[PDB]
Amino acid sequence: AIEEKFRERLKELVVPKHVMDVVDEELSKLGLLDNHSSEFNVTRNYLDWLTSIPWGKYSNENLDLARAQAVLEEDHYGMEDVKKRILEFIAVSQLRGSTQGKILCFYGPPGVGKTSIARSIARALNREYFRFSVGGMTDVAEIKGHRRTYVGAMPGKIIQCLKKTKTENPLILIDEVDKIGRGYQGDPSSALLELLDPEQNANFLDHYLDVPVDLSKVLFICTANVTDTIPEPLRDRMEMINVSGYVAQEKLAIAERYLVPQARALCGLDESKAKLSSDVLTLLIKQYCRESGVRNLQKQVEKVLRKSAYKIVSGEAESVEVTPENLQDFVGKPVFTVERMYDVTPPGVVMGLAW
Amino acid sequence: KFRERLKELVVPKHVMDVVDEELSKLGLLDNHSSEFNVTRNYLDWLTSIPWGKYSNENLDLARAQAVLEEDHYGMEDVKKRILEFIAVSQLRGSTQGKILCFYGPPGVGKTSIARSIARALNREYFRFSVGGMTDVAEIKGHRRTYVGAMPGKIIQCLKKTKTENPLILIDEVDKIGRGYQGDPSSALLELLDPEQNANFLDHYLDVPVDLSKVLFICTANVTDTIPEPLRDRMEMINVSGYVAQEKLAIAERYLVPQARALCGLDESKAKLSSDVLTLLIKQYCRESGVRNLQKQVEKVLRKSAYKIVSGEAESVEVTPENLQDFVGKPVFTVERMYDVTPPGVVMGLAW
Ligand SMILES: Nc1ncnc2c1ncn2[C@@H]1O[C@H](COP(=O)(O)OP(=O)(O)OP(=O)(O)O)[C@@H](O)[C@H]1O
Ligand SMILES: Nc1ncnc2c1ncn2[C@@H]1O[C@H](COP(=O)(O)OP(=O)(O)OP(=O)(O)O)[C@@H](O)[C@H]1O
Ligand SMILES: [Mg+2]
Ligand SMILES: [Mg+2]
Repeated sequence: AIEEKFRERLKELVVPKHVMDVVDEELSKLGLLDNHSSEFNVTRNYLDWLTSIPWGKYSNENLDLARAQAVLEEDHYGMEDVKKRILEFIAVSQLRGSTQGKILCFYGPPGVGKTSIARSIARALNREYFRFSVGGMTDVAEIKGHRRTYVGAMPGKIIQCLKKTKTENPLILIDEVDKIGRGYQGDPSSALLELLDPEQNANFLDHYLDVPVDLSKVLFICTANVTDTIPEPLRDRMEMINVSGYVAQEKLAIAERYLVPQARALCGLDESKAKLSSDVLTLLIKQYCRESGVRNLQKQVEKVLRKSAYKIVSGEAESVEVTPENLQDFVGKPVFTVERMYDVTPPGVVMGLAW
Repeated sequence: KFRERLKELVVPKHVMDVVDEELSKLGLLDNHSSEFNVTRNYLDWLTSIPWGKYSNENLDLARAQAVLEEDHYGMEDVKKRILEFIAVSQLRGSTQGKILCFYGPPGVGKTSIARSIARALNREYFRFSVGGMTDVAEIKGHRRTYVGAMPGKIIQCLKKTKTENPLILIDEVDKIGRGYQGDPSSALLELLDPEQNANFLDHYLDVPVDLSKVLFICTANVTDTIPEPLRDRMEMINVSGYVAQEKLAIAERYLVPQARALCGLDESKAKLSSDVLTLLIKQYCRESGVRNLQKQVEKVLRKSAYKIVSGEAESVEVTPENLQDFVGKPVFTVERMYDVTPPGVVMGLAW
């Protein structure tokens, strides 16, 4: 009956011994239970969860550094530290025999590609992707699940990740890990401590499955903004990698290669109707965008493009041409104008650098 | 029915009477009954947990010292505590149970020495971390009345180990939930009490279970967040950090070999010498624990492996001059303000 379905689910997987023992016990208990009862469907849902988890299924990982570097460099400009870390991860997974897992943390100012690089890394490694956002959450149940005794019990987001991704090689992104709750309603950072332990992660048990799951071959990537908020044992468990900002040159390269093309794709405009030269981009960056991230530059580019597109749909023009002389018309008054207050230093003044 | 389960045990009187009453109540009932299912599951659990059987724990001081020294390095007060445990278990002709607590900075080996202590004493090992746990159900269980009820973590541990006197390592005993939902600290205060271990009385089984032979170990990062009646029940043992020399011994004996195995390299492909390791520990890994030194070791071997695979080289050599482009900028500077002091300035050292 249903027991045959569960056995046929389990056949392809390579289950460990304790899991197979628990499954045998549960099938033996289900065999002698009347369908009209609620114990029956409690046990049936437990067997559902126990068999829907991929016990040995691993993704077919890409181990070609050429292809990995190509896919890694066709979606984000800089980030040499991150790209090198991923390439070394690949080289190690190849020099050893099998897949492996790590616990990384990307930290840096807002606007750099801390969140957007994870999906690219997943596509590069040909691993499965899953984004779990812990910003402000206080429910430890979202990490460890609830016991079976309760009515609407569920295993927790990590086990649901494994079930929904059908492999034990996912790239789990934990977004805004320094903004987690830590309140009267719960302190999920401690469960996160038990989850992201480089040595005990091999046997992590949530409270729904009383059996431990091997999360050692899972690529965990936490993204934080500041570090002093993360507690000391977490900071110890993770490998902090700094993703700094960008200088004007890198911002210009980003604008030319990704930001402006994507903004054009969104607004519908092409290079004929509205053209942004490299020189007006350099001027825009110099005069308006002096942050580490690129979100402000993205907003300024889309501002220029909306202003252009509004003249097209009405009768103001058929093509808009942006020059370093009429940039104030689009993005407004410049923000950064002059750097020196003294062109010739009098006897008593001296120019020093300051961070 | 299944009294052979008790034949392979030595059960006490009260649980025997409970099993007999429940077997009668099972006999006078019929199948297809909710009460039949409840009582059958109850007898299943009751006769599942072991009742008088112990593991034949090792009691050889030299063998235990060898197996304890093989795994870690220089946790001397912990190893002495375990050896004294064995000496007492020898002078008294029976098994023994204690309640220890290891507290110290992160990465010093508190959670890692427990499995080695279990290997030494030939006891069974259970971890059961409690970080962030909120509900008492995980310690004590639910009554038989509820559908889907089952005993707590301790009774499931007993059933799984199939023996009393296992070793239970309750992690993060200072990070237990004390918020709105539940307060399992009182359950732990009843469980880790040496005068009430002999009758534990979880909620599912109405019988009391003797837990006096279980060797409990609880790891904590700070004792401040442990309530005083609970600190007063544990033997607080401080696991302090390691100095540069102990860190070097750890790196040579454990860290670098394990990283070699995890990265697929050997000594001939990438050579980490004692002097470059000393320099790494001095300029980068200036902490109390070991995880950061392990991270640096993995970093060096990993960049080595990438250089080899990409075809750049076939054998990497990490020298105290070539270390910079492997681990980055040194977190601490070896050069001092004055290698030769002029008049007026004198070198003093502080704390
Ligand atoms: N080097 C880059 N190349 C191309 N696009 C980039 C680059 N850096 C950032 N971006 C783009 O800029 C935006 C950055 O957003 P992202 O979510 O990565 O920032 P974040 O660091 O996660 O911010 P927060 O601090 O809020 O988490 C994304 O749209 C991303 O596509
Ligand atoms: N003396 C030692 N010899 C060998 N390895 C050690 C030693 N001390 C620590 N380690 C290593 O440190 C790693 C992690 O240590 P562990 O996680 O047990 O520390 P911890 O006290 O649990 O930290 P936390 O308090 O943050 O949980 C282990 O893999 C262990 O091998
Ligand atoms: Mg983000
Ligand atoms: Mg620990």
